[PDB]
Amino acid sequence: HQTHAYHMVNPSPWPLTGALSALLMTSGLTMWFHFNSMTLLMIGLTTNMLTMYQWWRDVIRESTFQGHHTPAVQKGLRYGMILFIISEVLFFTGFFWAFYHSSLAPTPELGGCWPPTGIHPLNPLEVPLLNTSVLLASGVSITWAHHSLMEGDRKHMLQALFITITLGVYFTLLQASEYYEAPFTISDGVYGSTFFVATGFHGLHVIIGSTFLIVCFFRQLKFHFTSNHHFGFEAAAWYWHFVDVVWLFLYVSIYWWGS
Amino acid sequence: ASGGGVPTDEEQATGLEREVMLAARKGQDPYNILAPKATSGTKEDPNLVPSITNKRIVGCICEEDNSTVIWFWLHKGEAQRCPSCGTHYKLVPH
Amino acid sequence: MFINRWLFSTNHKDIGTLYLLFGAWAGMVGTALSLLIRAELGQPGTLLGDDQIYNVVVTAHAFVMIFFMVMPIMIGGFGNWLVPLMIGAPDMAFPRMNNMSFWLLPPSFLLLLASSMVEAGAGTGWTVYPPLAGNLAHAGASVDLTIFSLHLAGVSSILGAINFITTIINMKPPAMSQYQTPLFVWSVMITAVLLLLSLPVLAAGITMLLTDRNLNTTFFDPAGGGDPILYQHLFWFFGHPEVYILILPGFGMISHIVTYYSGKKEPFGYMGMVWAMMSIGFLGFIVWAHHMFTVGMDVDTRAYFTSATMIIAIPTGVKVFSWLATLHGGNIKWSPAMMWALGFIFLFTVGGLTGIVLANSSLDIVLHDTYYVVAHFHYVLSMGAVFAIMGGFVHWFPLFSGYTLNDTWAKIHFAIMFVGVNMTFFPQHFLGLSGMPRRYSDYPDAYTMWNTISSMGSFISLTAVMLMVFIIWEAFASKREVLTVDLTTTNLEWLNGCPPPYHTFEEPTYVNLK
Amino acid sequence: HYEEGPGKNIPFSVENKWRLLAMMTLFFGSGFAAPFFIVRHQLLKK
Amino acid sequence: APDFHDKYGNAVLASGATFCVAVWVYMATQIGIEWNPSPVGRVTPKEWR
Amino acid sequence: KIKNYQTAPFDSRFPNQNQTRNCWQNYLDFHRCEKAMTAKGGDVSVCEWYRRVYKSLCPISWVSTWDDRRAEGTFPGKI
Amino acid sequence: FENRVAEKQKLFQEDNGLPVHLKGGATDNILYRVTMTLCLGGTLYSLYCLGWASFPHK
Amino acid sequence: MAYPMQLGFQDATSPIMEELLHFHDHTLMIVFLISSLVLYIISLMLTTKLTHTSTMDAQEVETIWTILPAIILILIALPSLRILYMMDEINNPSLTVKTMGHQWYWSYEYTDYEDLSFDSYMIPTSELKPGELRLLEVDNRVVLPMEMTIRMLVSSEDVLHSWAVPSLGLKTDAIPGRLNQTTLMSSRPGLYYGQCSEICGSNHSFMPIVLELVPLKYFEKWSASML
Amino acid sequence: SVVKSEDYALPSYVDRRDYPLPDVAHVKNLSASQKALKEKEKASWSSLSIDEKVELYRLKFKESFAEMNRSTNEWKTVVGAAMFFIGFTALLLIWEKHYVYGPIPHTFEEEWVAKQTKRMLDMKVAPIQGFSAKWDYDKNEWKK
Amino acid sequence: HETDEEFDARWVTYFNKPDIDAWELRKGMNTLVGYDLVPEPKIIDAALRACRRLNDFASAVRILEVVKDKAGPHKEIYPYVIQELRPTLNELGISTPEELGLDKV
Amino acid sequence: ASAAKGDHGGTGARTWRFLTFGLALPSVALCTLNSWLHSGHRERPAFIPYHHLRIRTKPFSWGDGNHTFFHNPRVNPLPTGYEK
Amino acid sequence: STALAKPQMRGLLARRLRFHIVGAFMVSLGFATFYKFAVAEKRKKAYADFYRNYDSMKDFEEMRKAGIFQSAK
Amino acid sequence: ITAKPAKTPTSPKEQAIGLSVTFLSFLLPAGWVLYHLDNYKKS
Ligand code: HEA
Ligand SMILES: CCCCC/C=C\C/C=C\C/C=C\C/C=C\CCCC(=O)O[C@H](COC(=O)CCCCCCCCCCCCCCCCC)COP(=O)(O)OCCN
Ligand SMILES: CCCCCC/C=C\CCCCCCCCCC(=O)O[C@H](COC(=O)CCCCCCCCCCCCCCC)COP(=O)(O)OC[C@@H](O)CO
Ligand SMILES: CCCCCCCCCCO[C@@H]1O[C@H](CO)[C@@H](O[C@H]2O[C@H](CO)[C@@H](O)[C@H](O)[C@H]2O)[C@H](O)[C@H]1O
Ligand SMILES: CCCCCCCCCCO[C@@H]1O[C@H](CO)[C@@H](O[C@H]2O[C@H](CO)[C@@H](O)[C@H](O)[C@H]2O)[C@H](O)[C@H]1O
Ligand SMILES: C[C@H](CCC(=O)O)[C@H]1CC[C@H]2[C@@H]3[C@H](O)C[C@@H]4C[C@H](O)CC[C@]4(C)[C@H]3C[C@H](O)[C@]12C
Ligand code: CUA
Ligand SMILES: [Cu+2]
Ligand SMILES: [Mg+2]
Ligand code: NA
Ligand code: NA
Ligand SMILES: [Zn+2]
Repeated sequence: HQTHAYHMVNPSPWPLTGALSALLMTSGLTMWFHFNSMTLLMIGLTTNMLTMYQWWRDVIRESTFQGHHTPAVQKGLRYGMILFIISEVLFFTGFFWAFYHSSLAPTPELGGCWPPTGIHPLNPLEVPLLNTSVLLASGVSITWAHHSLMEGDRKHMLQALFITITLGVYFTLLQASEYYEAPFTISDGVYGSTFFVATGFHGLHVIIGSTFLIVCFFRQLKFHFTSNHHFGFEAAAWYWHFVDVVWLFLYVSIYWWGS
Repeated sequence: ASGGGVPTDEEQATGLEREVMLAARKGQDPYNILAPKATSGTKEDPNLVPSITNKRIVGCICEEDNSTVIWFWLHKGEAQRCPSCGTHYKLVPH
Repeated sequence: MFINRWLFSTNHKDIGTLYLLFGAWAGMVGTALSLLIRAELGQPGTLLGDDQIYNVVVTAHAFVMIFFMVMPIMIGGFGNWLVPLMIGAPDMAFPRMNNMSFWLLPPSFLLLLASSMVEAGAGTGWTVYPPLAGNLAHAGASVDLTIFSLHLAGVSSILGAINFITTIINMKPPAMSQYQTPLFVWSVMITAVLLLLSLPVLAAGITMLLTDRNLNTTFFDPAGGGDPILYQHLFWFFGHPEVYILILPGFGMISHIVTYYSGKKEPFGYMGMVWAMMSIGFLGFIVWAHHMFTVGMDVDTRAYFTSATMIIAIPTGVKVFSWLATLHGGNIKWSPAMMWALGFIFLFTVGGLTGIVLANSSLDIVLHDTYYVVAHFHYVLSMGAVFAIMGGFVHWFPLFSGYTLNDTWAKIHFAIMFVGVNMTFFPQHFLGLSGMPRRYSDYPDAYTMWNTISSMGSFISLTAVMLMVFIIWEAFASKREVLTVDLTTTNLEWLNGCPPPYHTFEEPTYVNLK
Repeated sequence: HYEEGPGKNIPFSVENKWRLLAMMTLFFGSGFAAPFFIVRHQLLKK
Repeated sequence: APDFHDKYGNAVLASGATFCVAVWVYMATQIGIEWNPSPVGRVTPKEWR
Repeated sequence: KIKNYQTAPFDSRFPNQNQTRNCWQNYLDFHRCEKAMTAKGGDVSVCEWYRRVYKSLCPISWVSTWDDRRAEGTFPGKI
Repeated sequence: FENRVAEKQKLFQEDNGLPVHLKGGATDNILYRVTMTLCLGGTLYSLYCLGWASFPHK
Repeated sequence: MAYPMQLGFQDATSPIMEELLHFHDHTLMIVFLISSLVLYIISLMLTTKLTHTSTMDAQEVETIWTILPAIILILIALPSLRILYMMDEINNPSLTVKTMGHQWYWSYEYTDYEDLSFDSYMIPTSELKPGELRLLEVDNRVVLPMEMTIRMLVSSEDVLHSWAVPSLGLKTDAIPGRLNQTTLMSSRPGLYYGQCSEICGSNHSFMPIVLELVPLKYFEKWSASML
Repeated sequence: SVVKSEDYALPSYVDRRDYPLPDVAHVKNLSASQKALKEKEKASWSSLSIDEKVELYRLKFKESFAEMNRSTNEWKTVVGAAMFFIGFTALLLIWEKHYVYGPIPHTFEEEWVAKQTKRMLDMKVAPIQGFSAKWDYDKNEWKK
Repeated sequence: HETDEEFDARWVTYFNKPDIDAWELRKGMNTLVGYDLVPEPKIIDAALRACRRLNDFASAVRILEVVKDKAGPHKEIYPYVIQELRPTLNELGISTPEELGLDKV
Repeated sequence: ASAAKGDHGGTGARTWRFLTFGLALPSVALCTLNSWLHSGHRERPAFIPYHHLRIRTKPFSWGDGNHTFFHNPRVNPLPTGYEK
Repeated sequence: STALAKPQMRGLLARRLRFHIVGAFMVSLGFATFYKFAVAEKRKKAYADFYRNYDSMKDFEEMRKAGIFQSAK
Repeated sequence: ITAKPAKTPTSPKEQAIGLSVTFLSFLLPAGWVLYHLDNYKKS
């Protein structure tokens, strides 16, 4: 019997299924890029989703249902999430470095100018500005959701969290439409390359963060959170603010300054 | 506006989380979350080291800000002394 | 039971054991690749008759030794076994995520093997620079398999870094401050911070290479306005932190080894050692472009990178002199692990000094992309990182296994390895000063004498590696069980016996605050 | 629980030293041999 | 009581040293390795053009 | 201030190891000048300095590709 | 809805020796077997694909 | 070129390379001294039965081990940077020559006056003339005037390469889309050899560089005959 | 006497010249005659015989300083075996030269090297120190 | 920080404590031999007399051994210390390691 | 620094709901208005086969290899120009 | 019959260290002087002596007459 | 460290077998590939 407060986790298969899902997704992308086949990739995506679902399911079982998240355990998870976000910041930093490298020193092939000859940027005052208002608004509504939960208010937590998720979905649909309407593509030299890869990874993170908020929504509907203990909600809010801040840097850098 | 419907930890915490919470209200620390405060450490006033078994490892920071911690098993019975500074420790099983 | 224990582990010791087994197997692969390199160079002319294959062998040699031998052994192996024990913690913060850091590495290695088996392999150098690594000069799947290998190794180490930082910050006894943790624990925390910040930048760069190869982006292709040199910046913004990641846990193990076999309760100058590792880690992020002094950068940038790089010698020197000051006055035990650590101190110092030579960008014009660089970094990697690994392995093998090595055989092993690596790499300084390029399958005739000697050296190290395997076998074959270990009062990882039980510190240590 | 103690905290058996020799030979030998057979493979392809 | 090193150390040192020198000298001189030493003081230069 | 040309002199606008923009700028200047002259009826001889500098500095394939793109209507610089 | 967390706490604390990934009941076992079959079968298929791709073909 | 059993740098052909030799001698003396001091102190720590195992105060001695290395680093950096900026200094060339890397050979363009360009390939070992150097000779050498400051511009038409001539202290990477500049000045006539110095694929080992340094009048007549 | 694996958490005996008085006696259990010896030790030690004094020492300690500090012939085994294995390595190198390496290029033929040496002197390879500096162009021979 | 005489006096006082216990005797000697010195005869005298009060003949012999060991290659120190201790050795019946044959390997 | 408001004293759910409905969502509504007043297609420019655009170094792994993933026939020309 | 004199008993390790760090310093100065003479100054003088009366055209004519050049016969 | 005598002592002859088998496991497969290189290069 232990007399410390930490969590000895039951032996679990999900690390191995997650690792194999990584093998299948990467060998699957290779097969798709070089051998004209989606089969391995679809298997890998499926086992990846199954792995994430059962792993995070088990974390909910360990915490809400079994009580293993003492304050010491929760404090570790706080550090873990902060450090995870820091690694994601540095991942985006590489794409911003690529963008500033190419745009501050435009080469002769571009016309020696930025934006390149033949590139017609989106107007940053139209849908990009709308998208900025949408994510900023969602950072206000998720803060309302957080204070409602701390104050013990179930209905207004659900309302505010639903508004936050709706805004995340609005951003994603607006961005999808912008991608379709854009007159430039990912193959339009380094302008299209930086634009779509950086905003594309950002859009993927909006989808991830929105999914995480949706998980929190259903956990809230099922009464998992207490007014004092709700780290999954806190982690999703931190991640969501990270997604909002990345967007503000993309807007200022690529859409506005880069136009 | 402000209604309820969110459970509290008092209502819904369970398992080890609930044990820690209830012990903290009593001022008790069965899961070793707090650092114990030293006694004078003499043979007459040894540091009392709780244990659920009949030996426990002690780490002795002999002087404030030493970076070296001195580690040893403390066994049930007569008080033992840190091998570096001599300060006394006595096991109190259960 | 076997599957539950070894495939579904949530135990820091068993996962550490998996990492040590994986890294030892990788070390055999990396050693075989190194012997093929030196066989091609061991006489003038061509051995393989296929320099694309030679280039694939060089490239894979580096990736195997760095990502599948050193990092898994130092961080996954010694880190998982020792860090929780050295702070009295019952396991890592995230014991199940820890198992996925391990299990991502066999698939990563499988991808790297796949890269070398399909098409003509990735004959790129471990830098994977475009456009040689792009889809015209390396058409087909090999480079993409290499990129995906790196992605999985990167995720493995980023999650591991999160695990180690969280464990070391959050799971010490409540009375123990960060300045009461052992130096190996510090060395792992600082390595983990470097991994956390640097690997995402590599991931960004190799993802851009993946999309230039497959989605018609042009990050690195001037035809689209891109720039090959941008890739080099992103790569080396990771790659210089990476070499400090490769050595820092070694520094931590050397501190413990020198302290222990000097009969000391503590290393000399503990807070100076912490300062030095932190300073090295910080400066390790602001020097990367000394990998790029011949690409055409402005002179003032070259002057800055020369100067910043040289500053690293100051904290590193404090560590070397503090190791010497730990030996000072010691009751010296001439154990095999002590011999490894003493070899480390001297040979690491030689390699660090040739790094200071190379930091001077004026001289680096003539030394860049020559064997002087190869000589430099095999002194710090083959005689620093590897000697720290061997020292740690011999020192802690009885803790992990419960059995003793034969110390006479271990000393014989050290002696052979020491001769071999020095015969291999010392003459490469002469080859570099006299202009032999690296990444060559054959050389102008003048360079024959030193290439011949270097290749003969490589076979001596092979004999040492074969003997290492026999020495491990003989220990497990003879089953001499450990009894008493001295100095447990300042080496907590030994205090639960050999091997320690599956669960340790179920009851945490008692440490008061006073 | 699990077995604990020397020879029991490893995924391979050390109960018979000759079976162990065979297993370690296959293990380290396969890693060391692999690059030679990859080179052979690439040579034979073209 | 004498151990392995008291009993066999002298023979191991003498035999290992003798064997090592003998086989490396043979390898270095008897099997056609071309060390390509300096021509200085060794090679008589010969007309090439 | 006429002939005696040996090679392109140091140009303080382009003092560093990367001389790409020096080649490009002189190529542009030559062709902008030539366009101005041939139009208004003047003499391209006033453009000769730019011609000598860019011919000295620019790789033949760069000049050739840029010339082909001007002819194709796909040259991305402004002339 | 109604708060049924207490029922779930009783279920997942039942003293039945099951690990947490199977402690929900028979559906956990099915999902686990599906996941592991897809992973191991997919991995064998990846090795088959390696074998195919390791040789020149067309 | 290098010669058998060589230990150090090729003899200097240019003033900058001579500067680099003297700077290397200065730096290697420091390297030898520090490495030898560390080996000696190791041996000193390990050769006494006297002991002192109680805690040792580090404050005083860490001042020596930071300040003295800092001073030594400054004594390396000062001449190091002097040469760096001397290299960069404005030289005013009287000739510009371009070289383009390719897989696997170099082309050269001399277009200050006429359109002169040619390719330069390694002589295969089976076609060497007696006395010629394996892996180092080329069919068409880079003829250049001696005793004159020459601007070399380096680029590539495919992957990265790197244009190096050790005895002149030159190495400039060849990057497609980029035109990198370096300056060359040979104090002597003769033949000066280098080798591609950025891995560029399967024949990286086999695309060397040979400069042929001669009086201006010979260079002019050669240039004219190569049109 | 007998140290047991299950004793790992108890105070233990060690012979270390820097820890002269270990935490436990070497021998804890006493026979009848050893008990009488420990009683006699409470009286004047001048009344103990030399043999009794040695026996008291060997109850308290295992090895003396001279015994624990003795040097050994191990170095001979280590150096000799290392040379044996280095010698074995040259057998591998002999095997490689015989069965793996084919002929080296024709540029290493004696006549080629003599011609190449003259051509290097004709182009004054390394004429300041490295190579042609060692040739006497006036006397047409290598400098002495 | 402290004179030699003051250091020696503290150590004499430490061992002279009449009811010094076995643990304190070992702690004292094991701490003392960490310092860069061979203890003065007057310190060793007090330690040997502590051994006598603790009825521990063997530790008295061991203390003489560790004096010889701390001198390292300075072969003149141990015979000087034994010379200075001869009245105490005679009074207490302490045989030296040499007289017991314990200097033989 | 800031733009000017008030609030505070012990901020909570009521204040953040006030900000959500009183500032954040009205701003989204204004930007939604602004966008749907500037919507409507602009004239696509003349096609010019610039070599730094419409890059094709490897066929795309879908379709006919020559269409980007979110190809819009109205505004995204192929390397050979707009589709009919 | 004679007593032994009291030898130094304290600070023997520190005394050894001081003495040999001083000696290491003296050796290091002795080496720096040797290396300046045997390597650095030697090289400076070899280049200075080589170039003092060096005749580059004569060197070229010797090379040209030996047949080494593509551009000069 | 101290330790118990070997529970299953490995005699000099046993060590010679284990060492020989170990060395052959590394040398024979690589030796076979390198011996046959010419045969592979003729393909
Ligand atoms: C363990 C790995 C490791 C470590 C720790 C280092 C440490 C250093 N390295 Fe090395 N290096 C590599 C592995 C490593 N390196 C690798 C792999 C490459 C090649 C990458 C590739 O291209 O593939 C490389 C390449 C490399 C280059 C690029 C050369 C080129 O490609 O042209 C440079 C340039 O500055 C450099 C410099 C240094 C310096 C200054 C240090 C310093 O940290 C050393 C500091 C140590 C000391 C100085 C010794 C101890 C100090 C004293 C005793 C104090 C007194 C000393 C003085 C006053 C000088 N390294
Ligand atoms: C739509 C609204 C929301 C936006 C985001 C939508 C989904 C993005 C999903 C993931 C994106 C992640 C990788 C980004 C790679 C490029 C996609 C960029 C975003 C995008 O979707 O770009 C589209 C192209 O996608 C393409 O090439 C093909 C894209 C599909 C194949 C991608 C395969 C590459 C996967 C690489 C993953 C590497 C991950 C490494 C992580 C390492 C961590 C250590 C742009 O369409 P277009 O027709 O060119 O122009 C529009 C013209 N009207
Ligand atoms: C095309 C789209 C493809 C999308 C692929 C990815 C898809 C979406 C994944 C979205 C993430 C969902 C995460 C759900 C986590 C649920 C488990 C959880 O939230 O667990 C919480 C702990 O947090 C925890 O582990 C926190 C655990 C960390 C979670 C981190 C999740 C974000 C990272 C996802 C991966 C991003 C990768 C991007 C790479 C480019 C449980 O503790 P509490 O909440 O305090 O409850 C206890 C109380 O009830 C007691 O009273
Ligand atoms: C680890 C992270 C991995 C990232 C996940 C990557 C997932 C990639 C899935 C891509 O799916 C493709 O989408 C195309 C959309 O353009 C389809 O084109 C299809 O539909 C098009 C029209 O809708 C036509 O071009 C063709 O008929 C047809 O190829 C194509 O078939 C389909 O497979
Ligand atoms: C860099 C790592 C390598 C280091 C050096 C390896 C040292 C050599 C070990 C011996 O290897 C064997 O050598 C034999 C020759 O001695 C080969 O037999 C070959 O040659 C024999 C004699 O000609 C024939 O009988 C066999 O059929 C034929 O396979 C055999 O295949 C190979 O296993
Ligand atoms: C059913 C639940 C009442 C709380 C409880 O007793 O379960 C109520 C309270 C808050 C409601 C949600 C929030 O008002 C937010 C959303 C509002 C939309 O108009 C309907 C869906 C929407 C998602 C609501 C669904 C449902 O009526 C909820 C979830
Ligand atoms: Cu061209 Cu290497
Ligand atoms: Cu570096
Ligand atoms: Mg390079
Ligand atoms: Na919260
Ligand atoms: Na070769
Ligand atoms: Zn203490």
